[PDB]
Amino acid sequence: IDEVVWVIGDEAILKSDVEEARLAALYEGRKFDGDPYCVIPEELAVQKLYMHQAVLDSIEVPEAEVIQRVDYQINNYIQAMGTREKLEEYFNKTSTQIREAMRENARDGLIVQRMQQKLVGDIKVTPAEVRRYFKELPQDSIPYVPTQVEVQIITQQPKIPVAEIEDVKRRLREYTDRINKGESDFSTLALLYSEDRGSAIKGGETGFMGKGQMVPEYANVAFNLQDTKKISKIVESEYGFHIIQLIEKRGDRINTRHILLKPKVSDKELDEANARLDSIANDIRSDKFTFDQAASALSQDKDTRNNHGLMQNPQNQTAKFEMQDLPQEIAKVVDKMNIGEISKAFTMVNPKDGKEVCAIVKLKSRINGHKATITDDYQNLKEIVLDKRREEALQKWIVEKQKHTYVRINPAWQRCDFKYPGWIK
Repeated sequence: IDEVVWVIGDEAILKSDVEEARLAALYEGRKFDGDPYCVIPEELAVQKLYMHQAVLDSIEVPEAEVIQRVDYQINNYIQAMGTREKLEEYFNKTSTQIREAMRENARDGLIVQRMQQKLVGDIKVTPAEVRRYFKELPQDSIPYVPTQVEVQIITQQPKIPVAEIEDVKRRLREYTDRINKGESDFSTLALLYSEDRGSAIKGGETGFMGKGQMVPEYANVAFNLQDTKKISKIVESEYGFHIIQLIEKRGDRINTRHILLKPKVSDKELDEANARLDSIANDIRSDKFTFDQAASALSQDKDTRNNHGLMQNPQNQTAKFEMQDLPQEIAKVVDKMNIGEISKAFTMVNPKDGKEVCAIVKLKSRINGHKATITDDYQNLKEIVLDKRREEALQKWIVEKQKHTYVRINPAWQRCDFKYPGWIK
């Protein structure tokens, strides 16, 4: 089913790699520059160039060492909006997928390592021609430099009420009695009420998936069951509460329908937490104890708790924010906040776990609007010119090593008008 498209020296590029990268990019906002079959082989070949040179200069390139990536591999790729069959829609198995993703990102990491090593003119507190003569030939088309924001926060998890969990158990038991007395079908109740969106639509079914990958408690009680039409006991998992009815069993692989219900936070518990946070804020305002201290004693962020509740931007790895790299809830709250003001207690979806938490924020700094003025926005300018020149130099590097290293393209695949068309004699 695969065919070897290009070969760069000793190593090869497979169409499988092409499709894999194409589907992954089509997920991450792929704007087609033309025929993907003319650009992705090009892109993969170029990273092969960097990789080739990467080993070539020295073991200097840790080759990504594989484990280096594995941390992020499970940390970011496995954390999708869904997993299992949602991912496996494309071809290959999950274990093959984890391996393929590991290789692809390892390649990318060594590219980043190489590109950094390929340019030493990038220095700090260096004029770089005092900003190339302070933006020589200043064009009428100028940058924007949008609103930068620093925000501090202290959060609280609303404690899940016991009467809610028992309400969850009560609904599950009621479901057990309704199906057993034959008052309503189990499939209909799974569809209507199950919080497992994937299983529910298909009648609550999980498919013949087994292998142990089923969370340990669910597999534990699932295989012990023998009678068909058997309602399991309420069993708790990291997702929520489950009731189980076996369908069919192929050895260790087992099919089982289940209804999942997640214990939810009552609006009243949120209202209480918010009122407590609002009281904490009044105490902050009256200077009883600073927000910095309440952050290190009461915030439940744990990543920003001790660091004065200050939010850290993932994109730039700094504390600044651009009104778009911050959660919708906080940014909305900040839109109408001046500097040095602690917010009113609000309810935010915690971005990592997907659960509701109450919080209050205090806007630390706001560089409003603004345009590049060359007097304080000079770091930005410095960055702009450096990156532009580095890309110019790297393309120069790409052209040279393109003439010095081997290139072979499937003759079914040499029709595209490739960029950097140096791969032909």
